[PDB]
Amino acid sequence: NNTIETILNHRSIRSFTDQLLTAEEIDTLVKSAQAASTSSYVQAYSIIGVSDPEKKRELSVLAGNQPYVEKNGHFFVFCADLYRHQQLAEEKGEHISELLENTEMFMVSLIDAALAAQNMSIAAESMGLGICYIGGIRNELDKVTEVLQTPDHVLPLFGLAVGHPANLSGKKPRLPKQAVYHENTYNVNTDDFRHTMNTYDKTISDYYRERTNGKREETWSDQILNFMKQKPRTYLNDYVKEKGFNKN
Amino acid sequence: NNTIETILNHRSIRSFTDQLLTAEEIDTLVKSAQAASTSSYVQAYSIIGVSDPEKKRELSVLAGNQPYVEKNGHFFVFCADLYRHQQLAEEKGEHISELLENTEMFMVSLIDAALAAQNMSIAAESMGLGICYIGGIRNELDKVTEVLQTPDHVLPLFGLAVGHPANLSGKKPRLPKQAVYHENTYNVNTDDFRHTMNTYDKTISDYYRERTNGKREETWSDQILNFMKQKPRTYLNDYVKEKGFNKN
Ligand SMILES: Cc1cc2nc3c(=O)[nH]c(=O)nc-3n(C[C@H](O)[C@H](O)[C@H](O)COP(=O)(O)O)c2cc1C
Ligand SMILES: Cc1cc2nc3c(=O)[nH]c(=O)nc-3n(C[C@H](O)[C@H](O)[C@H](O)COP(=O)(O)O)c2cc1C
Ligand SMILES: [Cl-]
Ligand SMILES: [Cl-]
Repeated sequence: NNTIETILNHRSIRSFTDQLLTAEEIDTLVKSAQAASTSSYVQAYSIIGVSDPEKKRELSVLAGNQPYVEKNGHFFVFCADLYRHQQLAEEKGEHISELLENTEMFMVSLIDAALAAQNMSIAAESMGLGICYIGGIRNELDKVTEVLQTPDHVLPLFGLAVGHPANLSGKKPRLPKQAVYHENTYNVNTDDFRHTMNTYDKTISDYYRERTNGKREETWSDQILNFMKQKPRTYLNDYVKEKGFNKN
Repeated sequence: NNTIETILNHRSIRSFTDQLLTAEEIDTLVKSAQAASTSSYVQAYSIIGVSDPEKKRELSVLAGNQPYVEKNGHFFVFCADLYRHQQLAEEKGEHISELLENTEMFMVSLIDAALAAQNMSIAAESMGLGICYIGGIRNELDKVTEVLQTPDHVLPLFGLAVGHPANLSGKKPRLPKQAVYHENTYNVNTDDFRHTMNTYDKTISDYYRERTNGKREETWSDQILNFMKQKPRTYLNDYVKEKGFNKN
């Protein structure tokens, strides 16, 4: 069907026209996001739509100079949100902050926000729009919270750049099915692991050779390890706790 | 748009027929899940397809006796996976074990797994199948990791029950748009908060009154307050660290 074709056709779009999203398109994207399943009906997230040129610019800089954060149809910031729940309880004369600060609630809010974001992404892609997630905002969350004026119990997780593509780019191959999908138990067989990872590394190296006309030939395992041990964002261990999450 | 109609039509399905998913349907669902965006191309997740009757039964018990975990077309378990990355590093003489233990990588893997799960959910719903996320497996993760034989740096997050619906249930109203969506900065205005929460509380109380015919009239505030005061899964603060996540 058309939905599965749209899902499988996905690629990140990093080049957009200057055509802004309409209020109707933004409305549809937000409603689509909200329609996602939510743990215990908590809906533990918020979406900040950034259209202010100065704020889009600041976020682009904080994200590591990503121009598709400024130049797009709209920039959405997905947040883990337990502030709604804190304030909801204060209205009833209750002061429940300690209950919102454990690892369980941090997992709940991150998963809720991510399911909503992926619904927005599929909805945007079905309309012929392009998307790109922006985790780069996590380089400087203290400054991002100042740009967005987010209160305590609110954690920006990533942005989502949405717009009319100026360049369609191309699809990136995913891990072989047998690396990701396991039947009944997790497959720890070393021979199986080496065979799948060798095959994938060759697929990726060939992909870069083809895409760059021989200019790049890196494997997936070399690429992922190179970037993992770079800007590790260790400050988040304490910073998330400062915002009221994942404590103890 | 058909995709958007499917997204907006979502409701959790908790009653399935005994018709199992075909190998082709499972293949399509897995490929759909893999097609989601992934932070730095890391694909930090694994999907365990549980078809073994004894394992589906154990997981339904561990999830708090949820029969739709056992009786469905297939039961998928979504895991945060940094074991793939640890093993790739080991086979190259690199050491990233400490970085895979930080908050940043825990967020990366939780988000990657959730985006994949929501792609699978939309793909399943577009085929006329029903889905239900199962976070209940987090009640006893030590026993869940034994059922699934997951190694270190692998964390089961939630299950996803997929199948042919035996009962279509009904939609649950979501928060008003103004409660979740903010323009440029987070809206902390108390009057705005009270007005939106009062409106939602009435929508929800009216919803339950119609759904149960006057026998249930709780507001969304009542329901969140009672959820918050529940038996907390506090053990996860230490348990996730035991699996090599969020050690910090
Ligand atoms: C991560 C996650 C975990 C969930 N875990 C469970 C569960 O264990 N049992 C269950 O019956 N529903 C579960 N749900 C379903 C939610 O209860 C449901 O999405 C919420 O009540 C909104 O209802 P709706 O999906 O029908 O719109 C979960 C949803 C999410 C997103
Ligand atoms: C949570 C998240 C954060 C991301 N952050 C960024 C980012 O800051 N900049 C960027 O250019 N791409 C970003 N991406 C896009 C990934 O790089 C991209 O999804 C991966 O390379 C696979 O490529 P594809 O999306 O084109 O299939 C992110 C993706 C996710 C899921
Ligand atoms: Cl990132
Ligand atoms: Cl749950």
